[PDB]
Amino acid sequence: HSDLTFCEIILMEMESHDAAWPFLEPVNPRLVSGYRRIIKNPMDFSTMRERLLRGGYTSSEEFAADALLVFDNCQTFNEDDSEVGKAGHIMRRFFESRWEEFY
Ligand SMILES: Cc1ncccc1N[C@H]1CCCS(=O)(=O)C1
Repeated sequence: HSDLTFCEIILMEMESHDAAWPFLEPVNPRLVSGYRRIIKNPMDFSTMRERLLRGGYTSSEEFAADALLVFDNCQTFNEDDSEVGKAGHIMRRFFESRWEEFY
């Protein structure tokens, strides 16, 4: 429980982060050409929010996996110096930092 309440703390802080705008909603393949083909397991903050609310996270490491999946998909699809890419690095570094503020 104390495990998964810090996940809420992290997810809340990630949802309201300045650089969270690319990862708030699922990627729209109708708008992002090639995303369907390149990324096989899309993930975003709202999907993590849906699952966490509904309790679908057995442990905190299942929560961290979905978080790292957001940024792996980001680095896979976006160049590091792209706008989404630059935001993904800010978000990936923020997550890992806050995550070790706990573990
Ligand atoms: C997270 C991400 N990964 C790859 C490409 C783009 C994005 N950003 C989103 C910006 C809002 C709408 S969107 O659906 O175009 C996609």
